[PDB]
Amino acid sequence: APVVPNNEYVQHFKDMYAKIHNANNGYFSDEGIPYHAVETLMVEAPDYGHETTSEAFSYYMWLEAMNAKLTGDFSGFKKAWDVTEKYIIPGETDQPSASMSNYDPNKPATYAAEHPDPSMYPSQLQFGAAVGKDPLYNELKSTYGTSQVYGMHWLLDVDNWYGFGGATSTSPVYINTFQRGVQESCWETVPQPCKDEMKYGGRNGFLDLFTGDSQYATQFKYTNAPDADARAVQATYYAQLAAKEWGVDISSYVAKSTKMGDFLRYSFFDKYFRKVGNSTQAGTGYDSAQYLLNWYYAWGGGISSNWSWRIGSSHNHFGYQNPMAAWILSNTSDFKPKSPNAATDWNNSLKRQIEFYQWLQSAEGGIAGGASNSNGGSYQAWPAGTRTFYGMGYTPHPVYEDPGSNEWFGMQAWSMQRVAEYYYSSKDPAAKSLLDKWAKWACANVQFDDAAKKFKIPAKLVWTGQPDTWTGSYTGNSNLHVKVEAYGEDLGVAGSLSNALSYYAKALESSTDAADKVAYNTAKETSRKILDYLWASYQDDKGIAVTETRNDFKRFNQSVYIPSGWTGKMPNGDVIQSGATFLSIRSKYKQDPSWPNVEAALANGTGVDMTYHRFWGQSDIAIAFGTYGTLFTD
Ligand SMILES: [Ca+2]
Repeated sequence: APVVPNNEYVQHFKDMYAKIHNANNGYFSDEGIPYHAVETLMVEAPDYGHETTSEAFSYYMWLEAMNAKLTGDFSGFKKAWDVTEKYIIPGETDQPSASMSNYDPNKPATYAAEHPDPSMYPSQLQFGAAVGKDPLYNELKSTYGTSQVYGMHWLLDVDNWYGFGGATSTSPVYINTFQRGVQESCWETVPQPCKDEMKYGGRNGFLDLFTGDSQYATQFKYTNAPDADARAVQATYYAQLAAKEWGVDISSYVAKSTKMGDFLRYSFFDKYFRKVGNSTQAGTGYDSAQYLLNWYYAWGGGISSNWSWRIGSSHNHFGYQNPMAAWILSNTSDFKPKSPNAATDWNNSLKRQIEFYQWLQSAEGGIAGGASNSNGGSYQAWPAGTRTFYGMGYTPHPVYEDPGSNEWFGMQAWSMQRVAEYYYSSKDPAAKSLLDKWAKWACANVQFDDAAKKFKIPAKLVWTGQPDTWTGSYTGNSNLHVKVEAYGEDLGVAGSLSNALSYYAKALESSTDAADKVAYNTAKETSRKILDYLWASYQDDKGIAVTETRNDFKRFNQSVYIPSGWTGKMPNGDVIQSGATFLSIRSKYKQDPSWPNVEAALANGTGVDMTYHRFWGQSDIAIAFGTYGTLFTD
C-alpha cells in the first residue's frame, strides 16, 4: 500500500473536503450536482448562484481525484463522473440521434456575422457565405458508432429556477444566456432553454432574438466550454496515477475522459471552418485548425425534424488553454483517444499552446489576452500592423469586453497552474522561461500582511500595447504591458495561484542552477504563506471565504435590448419586451432572501457586501492544500 503524507497541508485538504461534502453547507443539489456557489444571489458568468457550469463539474472531478489520491477511496471520483455524464453531457432526448445522424460535414453550418452590440441582433443567416469542411465528424462517427457529441454543455439550470422545465419540476435544465456578441455583458442577456420548443419566449420561442431567418423550427443547441472539458481530462489523469498506485481499476472512467478529449478536438477549429489566416476562404479540413482551445465549439439540430449543425470558434483566450490536458491525451498510453488521429492532433495542439503562451507574455510577465481568426467575429480585414500568431490577429480582450475578458487576474492563475503542472510532469524546456518570468511577476504582486496573517493578490489588470508577431521564439515583447490596477482578497484565485507556484517550485527542485534555487525558494515560500494565511485567517463555517464588494449591482436595473415589436414571456410570466431590464425578466430574484439587503444598499447608494463560497473557489483552495502537501513531504 502507498504511504500517504501526514502533514498539516494534507489535513487542511481533508478538512476542506469534509466541509464541501457536509450536507449542512449545501454545495450540492439533490442529484449530486455542484452548484456554482452555496449562495443564490450572485451574477457572474452564470447569472444565478444555483445555476452551475461545466467548470464546476470538472472541478468536482479534480477535488475527488485529490481525495482518492490521499485516501485510496475512488467512490467519490466515480460519483462525480456519473453525475457529469447523466446531467451535463446532453443525452438522447437532448440531442436526438436522428438529427445528429443527418449532419453534412461538407456543410457544417450556415454563416451569420457576430456584431459589436446586442442591438444589432438577430443576425441574418447568409446561405451564400463560405463555410468550410468538418474534418473530424467522419472519424468520430466511425470510432464511436454514433453521430452524437460527447462534450459538456457549459451552463445548467440545476433546480429549474427559470422554469423552462415546467412549473412543477426542479430537474436540471440545459440553458444558455450569452448570445449577442462581445458587448453583451452578464446583465444584458436573455436566458433561453437549449432545447427551444417555443413553449416560452415569443412566437418563435427565443430563436429570432439571435438568428434572422424566414421561418423557425423547434431545435436544440449546446455550447461547450473547452477549458472545462480539458480540466476533466486533467483531473482523471491525476485520479489514474493514484489508481495505479492504490491498485484500483477506474479504466471505464479513463475511457470517459479520453472520449470527451476526443470530441474536444472541435475546440481546435475556426467557427465556420474557414482557413486560418486567409479567413475569407472556406477550409478543406485541417487548414481550418487553429490548434488552440478556442472559446467554444457548439452543436445543434432539429427537434420537429431531422437536421444538425456544428461550429467551432474563431476566438482564443490564453486563459482557456491546457497543455497538461493536451500532453495527457497525446503523450501517455492510458489516455490515447480511440480516434486514429486524436493523439497526433493533441500533440500538435500541445506545441501550439505552449507557443501561444510565450507569444502572449508581456514585458512584465503576465499573459495577454489571445488571438482570433475572425476580426469583429465577421472575418473583417485586420488593420495594417496587426500583430499575428499563425495568421490570427492579437486581441487584448478575447470574446467579451464588458468587463474586459482579460481584466481578471483569475485567468492568470487558472491557466498558468496548468502550464506549471505540465512542466512538472513533462519537464518540457519550452515552458521554463515562460514560467520563470510569470512566477516572478506573480510573486512580486502578492501583498502580505504578516502581522495580520492576511494578503491581497492582483484583482484587476490593465493592458496596453501588443506582442511582436510570432516568428518562432519569444522576444520579450517590450511593447506589450500589463499593470495591476487593483488588489484584493480573492481567495479562490489565491488557491489556484498557490497550486501553480507549488508545481513550478517542485519542477525546479531538481535544478542545480543558483538562480533556479532562489526562484524555487520564492515560489515555494509564497505558495506556503498563501496556504498558511488562508488557513489562519479566512476560515468560516462553510469553508474559506471573505467579504467582497459588488458595486455593479446597480445593473440589476440594466436595460436589456429587445427588438422593436418583439414580445414574449418568461416561464413565470415576466414580460419580455422593449423597456425590460435584467431584473424585470428575472423577477424571482426579488423572492431571494438577500434581496431586501441589496435594494436597501442600492437605495442609499452603497456597494453591496457579500460573502461567497463558490464551488470552484473552495475546490481550488482545497486542491492547493493537497498539492503542497503531496509535492513537499517535508
Ligand atoms: Ca435539481
